[PDB]
Amino acid sequence: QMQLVQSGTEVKKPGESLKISCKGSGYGFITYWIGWVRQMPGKGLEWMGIIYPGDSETRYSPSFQGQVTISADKSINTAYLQWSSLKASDTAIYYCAGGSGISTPMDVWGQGTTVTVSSASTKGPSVFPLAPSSKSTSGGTAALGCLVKDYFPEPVTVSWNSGALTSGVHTFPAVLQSSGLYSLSSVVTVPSSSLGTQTYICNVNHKPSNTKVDKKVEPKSC
Amino acid sequence: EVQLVESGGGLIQPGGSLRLSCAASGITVVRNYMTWVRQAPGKGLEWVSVIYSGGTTYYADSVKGRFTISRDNSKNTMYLQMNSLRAEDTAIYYCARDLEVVGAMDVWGQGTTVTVSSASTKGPSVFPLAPSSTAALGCLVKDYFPEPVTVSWNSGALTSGVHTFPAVLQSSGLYSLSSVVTVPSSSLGTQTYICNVNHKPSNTKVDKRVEPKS
Amino acid sequence: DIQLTQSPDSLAVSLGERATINCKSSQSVLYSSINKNYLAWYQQKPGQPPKLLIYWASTRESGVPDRFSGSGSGTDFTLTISSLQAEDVAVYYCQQYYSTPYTFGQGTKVEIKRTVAAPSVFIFPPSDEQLKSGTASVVCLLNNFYPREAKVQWKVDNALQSGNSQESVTEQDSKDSTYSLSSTLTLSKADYEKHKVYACEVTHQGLSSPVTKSFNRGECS
Amino acid sequence: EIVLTQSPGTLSLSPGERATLSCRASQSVPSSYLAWYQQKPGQAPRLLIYGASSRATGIPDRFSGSGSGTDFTLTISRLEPEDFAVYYCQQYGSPMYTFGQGTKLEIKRTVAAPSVFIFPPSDEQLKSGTASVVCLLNNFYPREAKVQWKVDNALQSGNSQESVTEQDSKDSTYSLSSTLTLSKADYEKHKVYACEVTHQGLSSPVTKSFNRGEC
Amino acid sequence: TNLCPFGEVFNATRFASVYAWNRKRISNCVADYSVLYNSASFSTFKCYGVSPTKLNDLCFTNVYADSFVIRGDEVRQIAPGQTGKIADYNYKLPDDFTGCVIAWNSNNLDSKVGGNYNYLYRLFRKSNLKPFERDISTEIYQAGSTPCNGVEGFNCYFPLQSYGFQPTNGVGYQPYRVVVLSFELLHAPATVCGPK
Ligand SMILES: *[C@@H]1O[C@H](CO[C@@H]2O[C@@H](C)[C@@H](O)[C@@H](O)[C@@H]2O)[C@@H](O[C@@H]2O[C@H](CO)[C@@H](O[C@@H]3O[C@H](CO)[C@@H](O)[C@H](O[C@H]4O[C@H](CO)[C@@H](O)[C@H](O)[C@@H]4O)[C@@H]3O)[C@H](O)[C@H]2NC(C)=O)[C@H](O)[C@H]1NC(C)=O
Repeated sequence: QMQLVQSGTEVKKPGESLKISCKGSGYGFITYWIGWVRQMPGKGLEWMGIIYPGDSETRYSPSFQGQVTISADKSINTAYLQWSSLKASDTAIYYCAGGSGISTPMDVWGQGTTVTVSSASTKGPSVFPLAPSSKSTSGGTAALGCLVKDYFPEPVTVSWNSGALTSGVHTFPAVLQSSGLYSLSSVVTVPSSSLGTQTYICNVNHKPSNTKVDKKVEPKSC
Repeated sequence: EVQLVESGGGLIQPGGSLRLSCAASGITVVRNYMTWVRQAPGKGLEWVSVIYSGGTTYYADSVKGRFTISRDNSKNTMYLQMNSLRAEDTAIYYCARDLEVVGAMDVWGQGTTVTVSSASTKGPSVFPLAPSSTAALGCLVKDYFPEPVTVSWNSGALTSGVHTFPAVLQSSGLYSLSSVVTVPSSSLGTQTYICNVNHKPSNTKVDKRVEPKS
Repeated sequence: DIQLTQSPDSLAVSLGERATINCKSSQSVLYSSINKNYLAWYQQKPGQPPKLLIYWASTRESGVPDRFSGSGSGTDFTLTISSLQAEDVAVYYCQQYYSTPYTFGQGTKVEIKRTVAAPSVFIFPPSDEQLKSGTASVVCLLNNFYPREAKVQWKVDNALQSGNSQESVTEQDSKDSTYSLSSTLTLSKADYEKHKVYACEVTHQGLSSPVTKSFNRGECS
Repeated sequence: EIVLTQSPGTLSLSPGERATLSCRASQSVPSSYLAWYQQKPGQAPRLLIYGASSRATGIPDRFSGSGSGTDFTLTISRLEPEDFAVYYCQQYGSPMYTFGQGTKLEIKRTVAAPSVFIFPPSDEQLKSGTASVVCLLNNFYPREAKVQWKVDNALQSGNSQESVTEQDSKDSTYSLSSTLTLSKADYEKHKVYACEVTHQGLSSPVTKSFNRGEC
Repeated sequence: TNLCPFGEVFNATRFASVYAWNRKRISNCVADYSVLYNSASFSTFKCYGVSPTKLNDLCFTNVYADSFVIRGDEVRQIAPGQTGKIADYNYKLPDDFTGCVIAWNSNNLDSKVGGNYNYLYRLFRKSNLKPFERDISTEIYQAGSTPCNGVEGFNCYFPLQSYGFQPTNGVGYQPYRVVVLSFELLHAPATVCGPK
């Protein structure tokens, strides 16, 4: 039994070329046909094309003929998928799947390559707090959190108190604002008695911009 | 005998469509590998298509999707349907049978010409190249499209000492040709020289006489 | 060129009960030589790669649990989860591999059905740090509700806003099977300071009447 | 796609000498799947060698083929008149057949100077609006010759077209025709029209002229 | 309950020519297809219809192992829906093909220095072969309008020609040994199974 491993995350501007890869390790590889599946954000799976590495017999789906090019290199067990001109609409995650025959299910899958195409340039986030409300049930529970405002590209990792607190945390999925930059919100619900005794800190890590930011959240003093 | 006879071509506008014919005598095309081979003017030969005995066909890149090859045994003939005709398709087109490793392209057809051009058909104006003071004279055929024309002298009865140069296209778009013969200086007022130009695409028969001018 | 359709699109079914995910084809996909039909069922959890679960109509991949079964013939096929467990919640796709071009279904989003839970609604005004940049985001939070359907409507001095609101939803919480929604209203400091009463009106099944939590710009509330 | 290249492009020996026509492929092609054709002017290709070395039926014993791998040869042991023409090589290993560029074989003869003639435009043609001055170079060899037109001793360029005959089968010589074209208005502006011919057989350039108006 | 002769087919000393291709019916055996999928000898392994991994979990009525020799350029033509001298005149595969195609270079075995004239291929035929058809006809081909009556010459050609394999030819024009596995299943008893 063999497995498939694809290349890393890509971030390009509209119009640049790109050629992502998919290499197979393991025995029994000569028989494997390797296909490419595209998944746009939150939408379903679309089969683009398939190739056989041994002789590069390549069959495209009608939707992607002439839009991409699937190629192969049997000497290194690698299938390739490349674009001539990336469009902003090409932003998706691309899997390579492997079926051991031409009319065969894809048993072995790659891990996925997330490709983001945007005219935006790399930008670190700006973090703004969400202070707990003055009108809060002092006997019940309150909610607070952090607002990670404009960053590019994805993703950001958000923990609370350097990982010392996970229960009751909800980090929401990001939205892509009209300005081409991303926006995310992280929240935590806590007992109101701990508002004056425990300090709450969110830890935001954005590896692409090499930006680590800790923001202190406290009820607004007024 | 064993012959391949071609009809089909002539003059057609771009975007056009022709149908060429390879009629067959003492060779059955339903039974052979048959290929078509074109020669664009002045250049060399280019492969075009092949029909296998069982009907599997192959086509050259410059023609895929536009050319199509077909056969009728009842007339024993191979048709080739050309569509979306472009300039560069202008060629002389041969069909022939190959025998692959048993021999290749042993029987070849005469050739059917194809010109792809939007120009209108025009006849020649013939003009006299007058001798002066072994002499030389001739006729000039000018402003003719398409090609060819044929120049004879004295309705085919003068032959030695003629040269009838090939047509040059000119910036007009119209081809133009000279033709000369070298002639004994003494015999001028005695013998009378008529050059007989025939342009078939315009049904023009011109006869023009050449005489030394005063 | 072989259209393929799944049914239904959501299919919220409770813990331990049966889930019936249809799939309609458009061509008999029976290879007469082996008289087997060439349809596959895949499972993908969010962020994961699709794992192949069922090869052919009924054959089952190794390492998968005995509760998944495939059925059907001709052009109608079904995948049935007998005793649903939480560890199975995902989006399910069917794919034909009769011939190239391969085609998938639209997908069925399958979740755990639990009792109806109203959302805890909160509203936060923009921090003064963010107002120093130039724009203003008022955030409204809907915590731990079910089902996911919820309507957030922004009102600036009782004036209805449309075209300036973006929303996000959490994945189903593995502990309590609840969702959370966050809608962010982003507007210029000018447009922000022109009005006083900002309200977030939430409509959900668990709320007998719409619940609004508001604040007054500038006052400590 | 396999790509046959011939050498030499042009070549000229005399009758009876040996001719060695080459053909090298962009990929090794087996000797069995390669052919040599002959095409005379105005005709259509004649098959000469099927296989690298097999005479097609009717081909005289003087044509022979040889070679292997990516280098192939066609050889005429003794050249006879009817053997002067253009020869092509063709590969048939793939079904995508491909030809060579072709080798033109010409006859070598003694240097022969040209007989130069010049003709003025007819009055019939001047009535139309244009005037063609024709210069004739009959029965010379080799083909190389430079004709330069002079209108009142001013060299003309860009309004002169030339044509050359194939070698005449009797004497193996060429004939050249140069036509200088200009409007009747431009024709009547000048007086002396001349044709200056430079050739190897001419020790000094030979000029033939005339005056507008039989003057 | 005994082992399957796949070793007989692949490791055979001689291979038939394409036009007269050999077929072996494998039955009443249990076979390990793993030897085939995990082998480095093959240069081409194209299954059409079935995963050759996962195969050892099935059982079939009859499995047919066809075998012959073509030139390397022709191996792509051994496939459903294909056209060429080999697919139309020598060996054809059906569009609803359920099987696998294995090929490996053999220039060291099947290429004599002067030309191995024992390998042939049908170059002349007036009609394409139906799938799984086998033609061994040696009758002289009538290309012309004139009958030949058993005598070859002009328009009368021997219908088989020799590949003439020699070792200095390019990799494209070298002999490749080909095996074609075909899986059939009637509503009859299955006898070709796998391990365990
Ligand atoms: C066609 O023929 C090739 C080669 O033929 C070989 O030479 C012949 C003259 C004759 O003797 C044949 O017996 C011989 O195979 C075959 O390719 C060979 O295939 C065998 C298996 O069938 C291989 O044997 C393996 O050798 C390994 C290294 O020595 C060894 O590690 C292997 O597994 C062992 O270890 C595991 C550990 O758990 C144990 O479980 C096993 O039980 C086993 O002991 C295994 O023994 C040869 O190395 C191959 N040789 C070459 C050169 O490829 C081919 O199989 C055959 N094809 C058919 C269809 O018959």
